[PDB]
Amino acid sequence: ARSRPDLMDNYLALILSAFIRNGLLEGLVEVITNSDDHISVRATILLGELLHMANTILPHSHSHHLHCLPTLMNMAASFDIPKEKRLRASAALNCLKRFHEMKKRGPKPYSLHLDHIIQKAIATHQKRDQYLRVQKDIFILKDTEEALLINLRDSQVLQHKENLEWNWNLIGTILKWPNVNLRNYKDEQLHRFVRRLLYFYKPSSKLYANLDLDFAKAKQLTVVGCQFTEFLLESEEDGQGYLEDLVKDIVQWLNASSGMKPERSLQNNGLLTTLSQHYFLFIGTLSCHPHGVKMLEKCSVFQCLLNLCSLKNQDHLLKLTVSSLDYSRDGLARVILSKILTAATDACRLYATKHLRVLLRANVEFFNNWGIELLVTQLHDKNKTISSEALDILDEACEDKANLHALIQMKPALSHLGDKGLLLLLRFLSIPKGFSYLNERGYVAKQLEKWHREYNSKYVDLIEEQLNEALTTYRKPVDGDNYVRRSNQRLQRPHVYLPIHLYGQLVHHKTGCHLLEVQNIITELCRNVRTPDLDKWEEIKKLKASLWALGNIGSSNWGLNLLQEENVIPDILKLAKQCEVLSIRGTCVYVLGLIAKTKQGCDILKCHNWDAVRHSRKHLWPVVPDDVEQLCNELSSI
Amino acid sequence: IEQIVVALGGEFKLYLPQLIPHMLRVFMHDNSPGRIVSIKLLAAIQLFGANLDDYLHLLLPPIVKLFDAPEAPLPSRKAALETVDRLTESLDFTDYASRIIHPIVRTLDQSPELRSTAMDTLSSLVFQLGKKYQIFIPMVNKVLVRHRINHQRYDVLICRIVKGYTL
Amino acid sequence: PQLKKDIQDGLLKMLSLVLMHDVGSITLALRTLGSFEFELTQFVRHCADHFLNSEHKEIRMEAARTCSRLLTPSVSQTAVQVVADVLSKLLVVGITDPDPDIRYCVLASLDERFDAHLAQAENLQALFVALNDQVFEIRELAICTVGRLSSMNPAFVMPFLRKMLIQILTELEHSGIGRIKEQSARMLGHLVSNAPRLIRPYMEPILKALILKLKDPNPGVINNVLATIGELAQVSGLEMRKWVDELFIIIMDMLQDSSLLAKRQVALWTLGQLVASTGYVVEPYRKYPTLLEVLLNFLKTEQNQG
Repeated sequence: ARSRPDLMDNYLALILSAFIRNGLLEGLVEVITNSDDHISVRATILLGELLHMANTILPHSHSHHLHCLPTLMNMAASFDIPKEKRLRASAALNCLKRFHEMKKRGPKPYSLHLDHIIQKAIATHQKRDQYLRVQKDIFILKDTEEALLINLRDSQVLQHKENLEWNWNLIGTILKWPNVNLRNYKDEQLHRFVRRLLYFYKPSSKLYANLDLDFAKAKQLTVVGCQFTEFLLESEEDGQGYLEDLVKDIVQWLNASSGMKPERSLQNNGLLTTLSQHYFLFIGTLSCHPHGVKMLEKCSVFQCLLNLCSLKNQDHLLKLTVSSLDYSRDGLARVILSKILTAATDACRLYATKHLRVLLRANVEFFNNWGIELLVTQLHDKNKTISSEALDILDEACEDKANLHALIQMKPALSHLGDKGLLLLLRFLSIPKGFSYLNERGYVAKQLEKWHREYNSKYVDLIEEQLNEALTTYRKPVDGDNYVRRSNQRLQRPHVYLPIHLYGQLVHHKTGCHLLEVQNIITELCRNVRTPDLDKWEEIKKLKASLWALGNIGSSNWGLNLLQEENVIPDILKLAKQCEVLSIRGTCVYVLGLIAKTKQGCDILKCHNWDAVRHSRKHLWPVVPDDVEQLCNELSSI
Repeated sequence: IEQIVVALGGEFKLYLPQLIPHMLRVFMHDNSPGRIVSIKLLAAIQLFGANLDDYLHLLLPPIVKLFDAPEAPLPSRKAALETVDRLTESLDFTDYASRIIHPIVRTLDQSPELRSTAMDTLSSLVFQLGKKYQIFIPMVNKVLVRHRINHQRYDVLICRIVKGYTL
Repeated sequence: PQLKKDIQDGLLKMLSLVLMHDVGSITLALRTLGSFEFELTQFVRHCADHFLNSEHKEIRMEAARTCSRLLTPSVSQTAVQVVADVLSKLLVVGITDPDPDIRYCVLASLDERFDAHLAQAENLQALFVALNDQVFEIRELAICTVGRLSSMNPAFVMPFLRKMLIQILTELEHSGIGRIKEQSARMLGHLVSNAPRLIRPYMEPILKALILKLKDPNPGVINNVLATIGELAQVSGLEMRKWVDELFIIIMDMLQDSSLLAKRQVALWTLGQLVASTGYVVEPYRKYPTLLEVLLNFLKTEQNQG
C-alpha cells in the first residue's frame, strides 16, 4: 500500500523538478530523509520497536531507491550510506536493516538465520540452483576463505589489526576495475558474506560495514544493478566464460566513448554534458553502424535526466532522422541502435507518461513495481514502432529477403515468418533469440500457435544436433502446453533426438501417450545395431527411475502399471537375448538405486543377480561390463 | 591442553599461537624409549576440529619426519596416519594437495606392512578434492602397478571423475 | 649468412629418420633441434612418447628446454590450440614428477610470451595447487607468478591475492626457531623487488612486520632481513617519512662491533638506496658526531671491491 504512494510521490517530485516549479519540491529531501531515519536513525538516541513499522519503512525506501533513483543521486545517497554505516556500527539492533539493503541487487538474506558460522558456507553453496556451478563453487570457496581471514582479523584484536586494515582497504583495485570494465561479481560475492559474518561478531560486522561504506562505490554498484536488467532483451546473453569478450567489446568501442565511462562520477548533477557529447559524436561517426552497446548508458539515463531542457536535443533528433532517411544503402541497419534514446522526447513533453504510470499504480497497487521497468521500456519501444513500421521497408522485405535484411524480420508479427524456410536456417545457426519464439506459443493463443510449434518441429527437422538449452526449451514447451499428441509423435522417426521420451515420462495420463510408448521401446530393442539400443536402454532406465521415484503417484496408474509390466517383460527378454545392453541397463538401474539408497535392500538382490549373470552370458563380451559393474556392486554391497 | 578447548567451544583462537615453538622442540629430541610424547600429543591433536586454518603451515610441515625417520619405533607411526584423517573432514585443503602425493610414494617404499593403516590417508583427501584428480591419472600407473594394491572401492573414485558423477 | 635452407634441409633429413624411424640418440638430437629458430607441424606432436611414462632421469628433464624454444615465433588462429596443448602437456609433467631437479628445471623455461595464454580457467588451477612445497627455491618465484598474473587478469583474482598475504604475518611474530625465521627472511625479500603493484595500497602488512623483527640475536638474519629494506623505497615514495626518526639508530651494530660479520656489500647498498629514492635529506645527519670518521676505517680495513 505504501510502495505505490512513495513511487507516485517520487514521480511527482521528478515532474516538479523537470518543470518550471522546481522551488516547490526542492525542500522535500528532508522528507526523503526522515523515512530513512525512522528505521535507521530511530535507534540512535533510544532503541525502540516498532519492528514491523521499521521493516515496512525500510522496504518502501528500498523500493523507492531501486525504482528510479533520481532523488538520492548524488547529494542524498552519500548521506544515506553514511547514516546506514553509522547505524550498523552502533549496535546489533540497528545493524539488522542491511538485509533490506542487500535484498535489492544481491538478494540472499534468508539463507542463514544467524546460525551458524559453519553453516554459512553451506547456505552460500545452497544459494545457487545449482546446475552449472563450476566457477560458483570456486567463488564460494574464495568468499569462505575471505570470511575466515576476516574472522582471524577480528580474533587478532587489538595488536594485530593489519589484516583488518587490509580488509578495510580491499576495494582499491576493485574500484578501478568496475570503472573501466563494469564487473563487480566478486565484490557482490564478498559483500554477501557480510550478512553472514554479522551473526555473532560486532567488530567484524562493523569493519565489514565500514569497508563497504564508499560513496563512490555505492553509486557504481547501483548503476551496475540497474544496467544488469537492461541486457535481458537488448544485448546478447551468454555464460560467465563468454562474458569477457562482451565486456571487452562494451568497454573498448571507440576513442571518444572512453572518456565518459571512467569519468563523470556525479552524473546526476547536470545530466546534459554526456548527451551533448553523444549528439556531437553521432553526427561525426555516421553511416558506419558502430557502437551497438555503447549507447545503452545513454538510453538508460535518458528518462533519468530530468534536469535537462525541453527541446535541447530536437535538432540532434532531426539530424538523426534526416540521416536515417537517406542511409538505406549501407547493408547493415538496426532500428534499435540509437532510436530508443531519441524518440523518448516526444512522449515525455510535460507529464505525459507520469499520469499514465500513476493511474496504473493507483488502480491496482498490488504488483506495479517489479515489472514496471520492463513495461516502461516496452512502452518506449512501442511508441516508436508505428513510425518504424511505416518508415522502414514494410512491402519490400518479401522481395529483397537477403541475409543482411533479415535482422529483425523474424518477429514482426505472428504470420510474418510462418512459411519462410530461408530465414530459419540462419536463425537456427545464429540462435540469438531462439528461445523467445517459444514464449509466444506458450503465453496465449494456443489454438493458433501449434502450426508455429510445427515450425519449431521444422527446427526439429532442421538442426538434429541441437544444444542443451534448445533441447530444454523444446522439452519445457511441449510439457507446459496441452494437446501434445502431435509433438509426442516426433520420436517415431527420430535418429538420435528422442524429444518425446523425457517429456512423456514426467506426467502421462492419456491412452495415446501410453499405447505408443509401450511399443516404441520394443521396436527399438529389436534393432541391435547400437543406434536404437542405447536409446531404448536409456528410455527404460528413465521409465524405471520415474516409476521408482513416484512413491505416492498415482491412484489412476493402472495403465502405467501395465506399461511398466510390459517394459519389464521386454527388459527380461532383452536380458535373456542380449548381454552388453542388459548389463548397461542393469548398471544404470543400480546407479539410480544407489543415488537415493537408504537401506540394505540392494544386498538381497545380489543372490538373484548372481544366478542371472551365470545363466545366459559369455566370458569375453562381459569383460567390458565387469569393469563398470564393480562400482555398482560396491555401491549395492556397502 | 585437551580439556580446555573442549569446554569453551569455538573461541580459542586468541591463545593458540603462543605454544607453537613449544611444540617445535618436541619433535627434535625424544629420549623416551617408544616415543610416548607424540602418541599422547596426537590424542589432543585429533580433537582440534575446524578452527586451526590460520596456523596450519607451522604444524603440518614438521610432522613429516615422524613417518620418515628410521629412528622412529613401529607403534609411533601407526597412530599418526589417521590423525590427518581426523581433521581432513573438518578442515578444507583446496590449496594443500602436493604434499600428500609425492612423499607417500617413498613412504610406502619403506614400510609396506602399514598399507592397511595408510590406505585411509589419501581417501579423505580425494574425497575433499573432487575435480583435482584428472592430473594424477598415471600416478596409479606409477605407484600401484609397482606395489599390487587392490581394493573394491578403488575402482569407484577413479571412475567417478571419468563419467562425471558427484556424490 | 646466405644458405640457411641447406642447414634446414640437412637437419630435416637427418633428425626425421632418427626420431620417427636409443637413449643417447634422443638427447643428442633434441639438443640439436633446440638451437635456433625455424619457420614445425608434425615435430611438435612427436613428443607423445618420451616424457609421458618414462622412468629415466634425463627425459622429463629436457622436455621443457626444447618446446619453449621452438615456439619463439608466437592474428593467425591456426597454431594457437597447439600452443595451448603444449602448455597443458608441460604442466602434467612439471607437477607430477617426484624428483626435485626436474621440478626445478620446468620453471627455467618460462618467458613473457605466455601472459595472455595463462588467463584461461583450465590453466589457473595448475598454479593454484603449486604453492605448498618442501623444496625451498621453487617457492621463491611462487609469489612472482601470482604477482605477474595479478594485473593481467584482475577481475578474477581479487579474493585470491588477499588471502595469501594474511598467512604471511602470522609466522613473523609467532616464531621461536631459527629455521622458520631464515626461510621467512628469504621469502619476504622477493616481493619487495618483483611486484610493486600489490604493495601500493598495502602499507600495513609490510609496515609493522619490519619494526620488531630487527632485534634478532645468526649473521644470516642480518644478511636476509635487510634485503627487504634494500628495496623499501622503490615501491612507494614520500609515504614512510613520518616514522623514520628511529630507523637510523640500530644500524651502528651493523657497522661497529666487528664480531658478527655480515655481508657489507649488500648492507651498504641497503643504506645507500634509501637516500635518492624517496628523498632522504639533511635532518638525521647531526644526531651522530662519531661515525663520520669510522667510515675512514671502513674504507681502509676491508679490501672488498664491492
